[PDB]
Amino acid sequence: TAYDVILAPVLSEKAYAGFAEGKYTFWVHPKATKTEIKNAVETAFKVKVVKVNTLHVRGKKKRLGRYLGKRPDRKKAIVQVAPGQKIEALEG
Amino acid sequence: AVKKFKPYTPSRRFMTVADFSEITKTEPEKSLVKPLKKTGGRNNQGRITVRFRGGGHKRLYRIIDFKRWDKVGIPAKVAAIEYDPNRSARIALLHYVDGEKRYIIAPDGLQVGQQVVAGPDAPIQVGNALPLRFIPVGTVVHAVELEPKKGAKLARAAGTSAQIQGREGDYVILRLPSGELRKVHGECYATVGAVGNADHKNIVLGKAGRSRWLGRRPHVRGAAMNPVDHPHGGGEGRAPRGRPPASPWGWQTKGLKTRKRRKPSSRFIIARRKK
Amino acid sequence: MKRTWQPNRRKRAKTHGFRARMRTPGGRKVLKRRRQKGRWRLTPAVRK
RNA sequence: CGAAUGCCGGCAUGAGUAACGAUAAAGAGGGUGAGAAUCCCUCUCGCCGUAAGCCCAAGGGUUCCUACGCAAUGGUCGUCAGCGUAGGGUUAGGCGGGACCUAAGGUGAAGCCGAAAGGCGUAGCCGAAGGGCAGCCGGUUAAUAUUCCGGCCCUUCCCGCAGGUGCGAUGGGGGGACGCUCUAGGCUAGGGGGACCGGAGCCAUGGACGAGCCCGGCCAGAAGCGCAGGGUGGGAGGUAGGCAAAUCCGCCUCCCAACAAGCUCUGCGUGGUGGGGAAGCCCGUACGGGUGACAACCCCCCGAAGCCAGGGAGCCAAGAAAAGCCUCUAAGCACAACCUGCGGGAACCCGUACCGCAAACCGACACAGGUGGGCGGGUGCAAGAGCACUCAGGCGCGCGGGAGAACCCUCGCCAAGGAACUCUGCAAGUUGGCCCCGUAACUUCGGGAGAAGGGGUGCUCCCUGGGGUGAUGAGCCCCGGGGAGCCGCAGUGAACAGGCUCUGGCGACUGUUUACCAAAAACACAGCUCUCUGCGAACUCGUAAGAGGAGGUAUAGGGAGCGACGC
RNA sequence: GUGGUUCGUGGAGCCAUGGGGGAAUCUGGGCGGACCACCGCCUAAGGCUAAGUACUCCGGGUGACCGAUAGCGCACCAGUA
Ligand SMILES: [Mg+2]
Ligand SMILES: [Mg+2]
Ligand SMILES: [Mg+2]
Ligand SMILES: [Mg+2]
Ligand SMILES: [Mg+2]
Ligand SMILES: [Mg+2]
Ligand SMILES: [Mg+2]
Ligand SMILES: [Mg+2]
Ligand SMILES: [Mg+2]
Ligand SMILES: [Mg+2]
Ligand SMILES: [Mg+2]
Ligand SMILES: [Mg+2]
Ligand SMILES: [Mg+2]
Ligand SMILES: [Mg+2]
Ligand SMILES: [Mg+2]
Ligand SMILES: [Mg+2]
Ligand SMILES: [Mg+2]
Ligand SMILES: [Mg+2]
Ligand SMILES: [Mg+2]
Ligand SMILES: [Mg+2]
Ligand SMILES: [Mg+2]
Ligand SMILES: [Mg+2]
Ligand SMILES: [Mg+2]
Ligand SMILES: [Mg+2]
Ligand SMILES: [Mg+2]
Ligand SMILES: [Mg+2]
Ligand SMILES: [Mg+2]
Ligand SMILES: [Mg+2]
Ligand SMILES: [Mg+2]
Ligand SMILES: [Mg+2]
Ligand SMILES: [Mg+2]
Ligand SMILES: [Mg+2]
Ligand SMILES: [Mg+2]
Ligand SMILES: [Mg+2]
Ligand SMILES: [Mg+2]
Ligand SMILES: [Mg+2]
Ligand SMILES: [Mg+2]
Ligand SMILES: [Mg+2]
Ligand SMILES: [Mg+2]
Ligand SMILES: [Mg+2]
Ligand SMILES: [Mg+2]
Ligand SMILES: [Mg+2]
Ligand SMILES: [Mg+2]
Ligand SMILES: [Mg+2]
Ligand SMILES: [Mg+2]
Ligand SMILES: [Mg+2]
Ligand SMILES: [Mg+2]
Ligand SMILES: [Mg+2]
Ligand SMILES: [Mg+2]
Ligand SMILES: [Mg+2]
Ligand SMILES: [Mg+2]
Ligand SMILES: [Mg+2]
Ligand SMILES: [Mg+2]
Ligand SMILES: [Mg+2]
Ligand SMILES: [Mg+2]
Ligand SMILES: [Mg+2]
Ligand SMILES: [Mg+2]
Ligand SMILES: [Mg+2]
Ligand SMILES: [Mg+2]
Ligand SMILES: [Mg+2]
Ligand SMILES: [Mg+2]
Ligand SMILES: [Mg+2]
Ligand SMILES: [Mg+2]
Ligand SMILES: [Mg+2]
Ligand SMILES: [Mg+2]
Ligand SMILES: [Mg+2]
Ligand SMILES: [Mg+2]
Ligand SMILES: [Mg+2]
Ligand SMILES: [Mg+2]
Ligand SMILES: [Mg+2]
Ligand SMILES: [Mg+2]
Ligand SMILES: [Mg+2]
Ligand SMILES: [Mg+2]
Ligand SMILES: [Mg+2]
Ligand SMILES: [Mg+2]
Ligand SMILES: [Mg+2]
Ligand SMILES: [Mg+2]
Ligand SMILES: [Mg+2]
Ligand SMILES: [Mg+2]
Ligand SMILES: [Mg+2]
Ligand SMILES: [Mg+2]
Ligand SMILES: [Mg+2]
Ligand SMILES: [Mg+2]
Ligand SMILES: [Mg+2]
Ligand SMILES: [Mg+2]
Ligand SMILES: [Mg+2]
Ligand SMILES: [Mg+2]
Ligand SMILES: [Mg+2]
Ligand SMILES: [Mg+2]
Ligand SMILES: [Mg+2]
Ligand SMILES: [Mg+2]
Ligand SMILES: [Mg+2]
Ligand SMILES: [Mg+2]
Ligand SMILES: [Mg+2]
Ligand SMILES: [Mg+2]
Ligand SMILES: [Mg+2]
Ligand SMILES: [Mg+2]
Repeated sequence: TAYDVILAPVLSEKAYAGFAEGKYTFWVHPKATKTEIKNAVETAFKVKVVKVNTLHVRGKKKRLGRYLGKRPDRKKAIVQVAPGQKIEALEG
Repeated sequence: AVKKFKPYTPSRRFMTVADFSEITKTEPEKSLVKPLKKTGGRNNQGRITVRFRGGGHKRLYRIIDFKRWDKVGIPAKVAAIEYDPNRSARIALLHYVDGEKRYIIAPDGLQVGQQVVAGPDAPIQVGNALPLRFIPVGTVVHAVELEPKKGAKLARAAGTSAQIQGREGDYVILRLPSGELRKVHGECYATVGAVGNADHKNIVLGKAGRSRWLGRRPHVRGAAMNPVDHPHGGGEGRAPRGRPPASPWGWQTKGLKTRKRRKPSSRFIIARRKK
Repeated sequence: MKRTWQPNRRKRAKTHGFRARMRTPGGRKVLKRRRQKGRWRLTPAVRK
């Protein structure tokens, strides 16, 4: 369930910009807690998390034909890692 | 006295304001025996039951002592005479040697520094409260109870009082503020003296506001309305009533008696009123 | 001029809201009726 | 089916007609492009600027940014867009809500009532734009920022250590804690000068190298010091009260002290120090960046409606609650516990884009309407948030180009007359600020007073008196007094800016009303009278419980008519 | 005082019952349309009890039922816009 909290990396100009500092941003469970995420990240990518910021991301309303809908709402979590520490998997 | 003004504005040539001398000695009320938000509101559960009420200045409620038999025997010195927005009379804040503080509706002549006390051996004199049957017939008293232990109900408005006309069994006979002769049980507590601030009845409001400040909204006459609204409504161009003067509900309003007939409360009342 | 619709969210919820409709038999009946009718929205769509 | 102002749909007529939504306004040169008066840039021009600028709350819900785009939506056009497709974008212990408090009201253990449904209702609970509560200044993005980064500064928890103490409440007491108007002393925000520091440059068209012109001369900052203020007496004995449990509070008594001090708490100065830092020129379609300096960062003056705040005075209509907080002790427990240091940890949920007096909200519309709070510079006019011009910023109104008819609107002027107009001086004009003279009947002696009626009003030079800040001197502000003289048709030279009087009716007066044809002699109103009500009051609602009346009590309540006042 | 039944005060019984009064245990008590006497019928003031009957959201089978202005409001991504 620790690998159920982190859904995937975000991938985007802005997100990468964080990598310089220990700042990795992820798409996480809409309900996940800052504290829940800290742990999830620690055991998943074996690191020391020291700060966690999160923000909700409302889904973009879309329309394909006369059929109108929305994209699923999401939560974005940007976890800051202990000085000089890298989440290998997200580098490259 | 009463404050007059020079006609520097119309309406100001008429209003007069109370003479706040008896009062004084204190403004802010006693935080302890007054903490009680007064719940304002001119009607019951949503519906207006008493026409034309509302608006009017905010008010804190000073809780007063309408039964002094609690502290029988404990004397108390008169601390101050204050203003009380919720009554015609003023109130006297008193310090019981007990420590306990209480508010009494300030009797006429009761001065700061004096000492008052309640009970059957209370020294018959302005301020003290005793069971009627212990007060010298002929004595003028105020804040009388109507039934033993149910609290003070008669003679409380500014400058009112009752006089003991006679004794008779467990009952004593009083002459109420209305001129009525009532038999009131001898155990009913009453406090010697007249209510005070008897000058209340003479202040002239002076203007339409002021009436508003006291929380009295405009009263519209029946004649000024349409038939749907009141029996006196309608008629082309100013009417003459239409016989006979009645209320918006229908009951005649000139002389028709309203006291419940077979009321047991009779018997005990000997005389009726002033005319 | 000042028109009749003055949107207020708290108001809308407290007045037409699901819980408000439940408090009384008269409102519980509305829900029953909308449902039976197959209405997609049983209660005025509103959020915060 | 031919008819029902029939019903659904389609397409005609009017018609290339009225319209294209405020008369704040346009012109040109470049560029892009298949094509643009309509997109981009540059330069002119006009408008708003108590704004038509900036910020917050509501409401709205991606409208934000960007790349491709132009069928349609845009009242024209379109390469452009609040539009199509797609991708990005909203970061919090300290900002706002929630793991706090109570308000009306709502709900509701007990309890009451009602054919049923259901109506009440004590305690409690819920309830906010009120009380409580620790973050300010900068820098960064295409798009967030007291949230990321930087500096400086804080708050709660938990554990340990050391040192103190009767520690311990959901109970007690204090405190929270409250009005209107007018106000003092200090400050701060904000603004104005500076011959003074810093600064690219500029002497044009006759003159000026000039104290010349132009720009900038700030912000944050713990402890500690300063300056202004706010809050508070200290003792010692008794002790019936705070539904006594208290060393607390409350009362009594006397040993001190008493526009204070002291202790405390805020505000503002300063503070190690961190940051910011114009015009102009160069780079750039765009956004910006260098800059331009190692930038100076100082001095006077004006000054809040803001802060010190729980300040002071006066007044009557007499001005929430509860928690946090301090304190008291009950059970308990005193090898717990609380309290102060110091270390090491912990600190969740939601909001955060964007519009926001508007083309994104409410009005079917990119509607000349409606929308709560804060900032809202300068000069002049007596003052001001008024008026005219302008900073910063934002715009010229999302069809144009011509023509110089009738007529319509909005505006300007007019010979002689001057209300002859007309239901009516309706409309329009006249008068209009300020100062000084001077003002009638009548009057309730306040009024009528801006009554009327006049006179003055610019500028230059000379002299002279008061005050504020400095320092008592100069400056700088602020009100004046007397002289001479100058020029226009005209001196509140523009904008804002009463026409006056006499006499009747009706209401006393201020006020209220038929949201969209009536604002009035109508309603209201202080005041007067009649009448009911003895308090489980009368009356009102309700079947009832219950509630209003009123936690009121005859100088009260209810109802009715009249409507200051005079007779 | 009322309701029920065909019964609307009617000659108004029967069955229920809000009010008042108020028994007896088969030598009892109700009924047969005022009431009385005969002749009869039946056992009140406790409860339970299949089947036959009603309906159609749902599944199926049929139609001198419709055939996209018809047929359900919807043959279609409709209780939607
Ligand atoms: Mg967040
Ligand atoms: Mg209520
Ligand atoms: Mg009236
Ligand atoms: Mg009328
Ligand atoms: Mg009538
Ligand atoms: Mg009524
Ligand atoms: Mg609407
Ligand atoms: Mg509301
Ligand atoms: Mg709707
Ligand atoms: Mg036809
Ligand atoms: Mg025919
Ligand atoms: Mg037809
Ligand atoms: Mg048609
Ligand atoms: Mg045509
Ligand atoms: Mg033509
Ligand atoms: Mg034509
Ligand atoms: Mg034409
Ligand atoms: Mg035309
Ligand atoms: Mg237009
Ligand atoms: Mg136009
Ligand atoms: Mg103009
Ligand atoms: Mg202008
Ligand atoms: Mg203006
Ligand atoms: Mg919002
Ligand atoms: Mg969209
Ligand atoms: Mg955009
Ligand atoms: Mg483009
Ligand atoms: Mg077009
Ligand atoms: Mg778009
Ligand atoms: Mg809560
Ligand atoms: Mg209730
Ligand atoms: Mg309640
Ligand atoms: Mg609560
Ligand atoms: Mg709050
Ligand atoms: Mg608050
Ligand atoms: Mg932005
Ligand atoms: Mg920071
Ligand atoms: Mg203790
Ligand atoms: Mg208290
Ligand atoms: Mg300068
Ligand atoms: Mg210089
Ligand atoms: Mg020259
Ligand atoms: Mg300057
Ligand atoms: Mg400072
Ligand atoms: Mg400083
Ligand atoms: Mg001030
Ligand atoms: Mg509580
Ligand atoms: Mg939680
Ligand atoms: Mg924002
Ligand atoms: Mg507006
Ligand atoms: Mg506003
Ligand atoms: Mg437009
Ligand atoms: Mg508009
Ligand atoms: Mg407004
Ligand atoms: Mg000025
Ligand atoms: Mg002026
Ligand atoms: Mg500009
Ligand atoms: Mg338009
Ligand atoms: Mg003329
Ligand atoms: Mg002439
Ligand atoms: Mg004429
Ligand atoms: Mg004529
Ligand atoms: Mg006129
Ligand atoms: Mg001149
Ligand atoms: Mg000063
Ligand atoms: Mg003027
Ligand atoms: Mg004027
Ligand atoms: Mg005027
Ligand atoms: Mg009038
Ligand atoms: Mg008026
Ligand atoms: Mg009104
Ligand atoms: Mg009207
Ligand atoms: Mg109105
Ligand atoms: Mg009017
Ligand atoms: Mg009108
Ligand atoms: Mg009743
Ligand atoms: Mg009450
Ligand atoms: Mg009248
Ligand atoms: Mg019947
Ligand atoms: Mg019958
Ligand atoms: Mg019965
Ligand atoms: Mg019976
Ligand atoms: Mg029977
Ligand atoms: Mg019978
Ligand atoms: Mg029978
Ligand atoms: Mg029978
Ligand atoms: Mg028979
Ligand atoms: Mg039988
Ligand atoms: Mg049986
Ligand atoms: Mg049986
Ligand atoms: Mg059965
Ligand atoms: Mg059965
Ligand atoms: Mg069947
Ligand atoms: Mg159909
Ligand atoms: Mg067909
Ligand atoms: Mg179907
Ligand atoms: Mg249909």
